[PDB]
Amino acid sequence: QCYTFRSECTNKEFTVCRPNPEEVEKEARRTKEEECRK
Repeated sequence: QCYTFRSECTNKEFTVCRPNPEEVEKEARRTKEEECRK
């Protein structure tokens, strides 16, 4: 399951391809937070 999401805090668009949606939900929040924090 590939998942596209763009963080406002960097202006970059991310696409995360993980075999589990269980993995994707982590990769989804952690990226967006790390851009709005770092």
